[PDB]
Amino acid sequence: TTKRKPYVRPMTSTWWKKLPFYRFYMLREGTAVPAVWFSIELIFGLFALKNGPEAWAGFVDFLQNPVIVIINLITLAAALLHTKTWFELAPKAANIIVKDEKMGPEPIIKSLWAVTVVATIVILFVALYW
Amino acid sequence: MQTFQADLAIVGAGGAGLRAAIAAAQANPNAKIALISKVYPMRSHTVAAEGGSAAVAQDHDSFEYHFHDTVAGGDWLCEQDVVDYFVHHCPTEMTQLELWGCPWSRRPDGSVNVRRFGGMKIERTWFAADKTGFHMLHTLFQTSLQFPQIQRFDEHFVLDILVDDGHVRGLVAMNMMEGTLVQIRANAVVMATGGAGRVYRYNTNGGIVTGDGMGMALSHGVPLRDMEFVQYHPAGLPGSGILMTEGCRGEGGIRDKVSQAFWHEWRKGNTISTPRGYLDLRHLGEKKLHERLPFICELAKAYVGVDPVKEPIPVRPTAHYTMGGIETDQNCETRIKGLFAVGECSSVGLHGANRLGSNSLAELVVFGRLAGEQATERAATAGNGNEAAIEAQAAGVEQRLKDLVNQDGGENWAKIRDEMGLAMEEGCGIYRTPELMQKTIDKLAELQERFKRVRITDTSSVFNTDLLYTIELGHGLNVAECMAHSAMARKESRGAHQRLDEGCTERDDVNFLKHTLAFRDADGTTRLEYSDVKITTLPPA
Amino acid sequence: MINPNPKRSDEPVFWGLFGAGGMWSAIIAPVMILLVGILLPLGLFPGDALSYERVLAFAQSFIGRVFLFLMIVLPLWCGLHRMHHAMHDLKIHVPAGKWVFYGLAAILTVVTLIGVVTI
Amino acid sequence: AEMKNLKIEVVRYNPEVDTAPHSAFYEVPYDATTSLLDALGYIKDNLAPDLSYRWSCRMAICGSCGMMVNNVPKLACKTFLRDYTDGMKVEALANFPIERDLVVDMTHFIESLEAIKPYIIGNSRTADQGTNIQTPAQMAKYHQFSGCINCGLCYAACPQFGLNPEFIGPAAITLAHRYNEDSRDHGKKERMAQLNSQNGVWSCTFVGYCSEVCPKHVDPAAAIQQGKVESSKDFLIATLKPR
Ligand SMILES: Cc1cc2nc3c(=O)[nH]c(=O)nc-3n(C[C@H](O)[C@H](O)[C@H](O)COP(=O)(O)OP(=O)(O)OC[C@H]3O[C@@H](n4cnc5c(N)ncnc54)[C@H](O)[C@@H]3O)c2cc1C
Ligand code: SF4
Ligand code: F3S
Ligand code: FES
Repeated sequence: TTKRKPYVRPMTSTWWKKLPFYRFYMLREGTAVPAVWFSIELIFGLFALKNGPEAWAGFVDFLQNPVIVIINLITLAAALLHTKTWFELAPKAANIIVKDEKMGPEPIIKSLWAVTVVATIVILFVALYW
Repeated sequence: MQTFQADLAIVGAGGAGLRAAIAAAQANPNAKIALISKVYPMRSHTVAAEGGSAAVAQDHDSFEYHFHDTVAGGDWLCEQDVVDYFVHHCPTEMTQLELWGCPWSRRPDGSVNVRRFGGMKIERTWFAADKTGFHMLHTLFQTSLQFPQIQRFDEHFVLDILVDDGHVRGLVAMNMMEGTLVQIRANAVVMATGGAGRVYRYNTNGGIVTGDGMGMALSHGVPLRDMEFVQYHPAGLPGSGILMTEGCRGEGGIRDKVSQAFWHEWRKGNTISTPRGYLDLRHLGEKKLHERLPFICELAKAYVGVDPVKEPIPVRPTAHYTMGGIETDQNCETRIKGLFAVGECSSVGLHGANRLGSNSLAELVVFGRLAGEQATERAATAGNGNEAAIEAQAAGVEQRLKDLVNQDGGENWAKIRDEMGLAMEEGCGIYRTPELMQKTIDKLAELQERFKRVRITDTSSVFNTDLLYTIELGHGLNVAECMAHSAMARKESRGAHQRLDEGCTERDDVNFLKHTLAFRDADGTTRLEYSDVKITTLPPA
Repeated sequence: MINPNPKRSDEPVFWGLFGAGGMWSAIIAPVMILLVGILLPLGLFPGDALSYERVLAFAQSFIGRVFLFLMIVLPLWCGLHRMHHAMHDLKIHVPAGKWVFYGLAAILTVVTLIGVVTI
Repeated sequence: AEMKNLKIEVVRYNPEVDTAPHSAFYEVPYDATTSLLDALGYIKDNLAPDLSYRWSCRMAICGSCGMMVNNVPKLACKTFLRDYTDGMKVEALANFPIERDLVVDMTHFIESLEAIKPYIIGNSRTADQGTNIQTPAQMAKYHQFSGCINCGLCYAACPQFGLNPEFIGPAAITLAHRYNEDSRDHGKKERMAQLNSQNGVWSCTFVGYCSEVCPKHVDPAAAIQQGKVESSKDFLIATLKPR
């Protein structure tokens, strides 16, 4: 019979708490929590807006609660980490050759940010100038 | 003693080996081929080559051109009919490789581009960036995978070859992990185990280039041709002996002239003490250093705290290529029916007294193919053998091994190893003297002796490397002695082999235009004989 | 060893949505959080830009309903998706999490639709 | 001159004696040129001849160096003690079944490289015809994926793999994607079945760590990702073939 006895180290559900690289990862894929909470509020407002005029004032006064304010400030910082990481990984799904060379993510990346920038000004422009 | 059956067996999975396996496969589709290697095939030394492989390709070139560049370089000690054969087949192998996916660097045209390497008048060096070795081996290895006939024995260290009545019948090897003895039956074995560059205290070869095979043939009355020739490479880093390529100089990059100059500077006080043995490339610049030497820069920054673009790399010549090997006929076959040696471990009579840059790899794919080919033939022509003799033989192995294990004495094998390398660096160096040469033979025999008082303190079975390095050392000594003796005897100066003593400082085509054969007898003494070189169209002068 | 004829996965579908969701919430989410989550509640805006009257006026416009929908829905599928793999990552057992997570998503899709399809 | 001395720790394990791995400590001399594979050599030679480990190139091209350093997958030959003066722990490659000391069972690894048929397929062109025509541009399409030395380190890095040993693995996929991308190949279909498994490209959550650790800069994460778009593409057509 064989004299081999392979020692298999177990992998724990906390494997990611070790190395910081894993930690930065969890925040990214963990950036989803807030991303929903906001999408939930949206729905509350969509419905709240339609429900009633007086139900609206209550709505705003709601988000007017110190707690709800903070949570969103958070949800926003999260919405940027996400936007930040997402823009860095995206380029990698593409294989583009420019004159015998596979161009990097620096050309795609920098240009995604631009669009993003252009958007905000618009959304903000249309949103507050009329 | 578990028994495995196969048609033909091959020890070693480098470029030459795998090429040998694949053709056998292509040669006989119903074949059961056993491929063995003490390391998974991708870690074979071939993976280290950076220059490129040669093959006539440009329109203004010719075979007679290649041919001439080869004999010329081998200082006329080349078996000219073998060179012919070799040359006309490089192109065909080099195309099969591309055809198998090998990313040969290309032309803007879409065709395969060639470079100038090894100081050949006309370039014919095919290349894949400066990772040619890597790419050839992997393409080879990966190509092989598609063949069911090829049965692999990864990390199986070969102890010995079964031979009876002048004919090979198989081999013993150790399942490295399980630690057992496997006994393989075949009517032809091909042997490509790679060079003996690890023998020197200073080399470029991987830790597996111990030249076991070479030693494995010696025990069986086979000679090792032109072992006195060692090709030293110009740039070698301390301890690691990590190479610094040649193409650097064609481009303003900054020979027994400098070699010699620093070497005899050691006796008058004219050498400039450094930590190891200045390569200044500062002026080089990014584009050329990272396109041709991305490897050269990372091993320098790594092992010496020196960035090839910011500081000079401390170096001194180290051993690189072992030309001599098992004596072989034009079909890569040895004096033992069914026993072929292909690759660097052999001596097809291709390189003579000095291998031409980029011809090694070519050889691999070129003779590798033939090596497998002729094996398959002699394979179905072998006929049966006296089973009792074969089986009685395998026992001599399991026994000799036991005897080896039980051996005691307190000698640290690792210390011996050092001393031997240390002796080689001094007596079989760029410049050999009857004086220093003698000293090394003596040292060498002395160690052979001590090898008998070595104790292997490790008795475990799962992947026991303490035991293997020892067995490897075993072969190291043996071969190392042919080199020495061979060298001492060649009282002349040829290609690789340069002496400084009166009446030997120059090439003598009158008395030494012959081959060197070292035989190791049961008595333990190395005997030398001499053979003659086959001339065809290019006589010496 | 390794299955010679593996089970073709359906992941591409969810990765498809997830992919688009993540790209939209990357570009548009920030500003949305911005106006709605901070500017509006603190009244930091000109006259009646973010007041019920004009808001509704936008909400009922075609480009408005469409936008709201994606704005809400889209992120959902990108987010809820991750949250689902969050389990595995954390070696967390969730009974039919596939359904729970995805299901939840399919639910608010329709709900959100209802929200905007009505007015 | 004189030289420093560094205390180094190694997770030994003998399947014939030990029941589970246990740490060991050796005193090793070193300098700015001293590497870990060189540090390992030292010990076996003077402190414990039973220390086993895989190596050979001594130059980060062989890919047999795979091992753990402070919970980081690295190549001993390309690892230097000058950087670990504050402690150095070396264990057998992460996410693999230790067989003995630092030598690990590479069977699944190889299994993977084999299961994806890593070879040119269906190209009738033969030796005589001459070489296939491939421009640098076509060659850049897959050049990068090709620098793989089968070192083992990406597996030791991807958590998805550690959780799921049924995962063919990054490098595996990479290798495949290489050949898919090579204009000279026409065997993409022969590889898709594995690539589209739950253990294919879809076991990846794109943590982007394997690309962060490859010692040859292959950027597998990219390959895998690019591979997703491929399989994600395949899946589509498939939903469309009532043929
Ligand atoms: C750093 C470096 C760069 C080089 N660059 C070039 C170049 O640019 N161009 C050129 O033409 N040449 C070059 N060469 C020379 C050439 O690469 C080699 O001569 C050639 O690769 C040797 O290949 P091989 O097939 O004979 O076997 P190797 O690649 O050395 O393989 C030998 C095989 O045998 C196995 N083996 C050994 N002992 C045993 C045992 N006892 N049991 C089981 N298996 C065993 C090994 O595991 C291995 O698989 C270079 C050499 C070095 C060291
Ligand atoms: S993917 Fe890269 S780092 Fe991983 S084994 Fe392959 S070559 Fe090494
Ligand atoms: S980090 Fe791991 S998750 Fe996939 S993208 Fe690389 S193998
Ligand atoms: S031991 Fe050669 S690749 Fe590290």
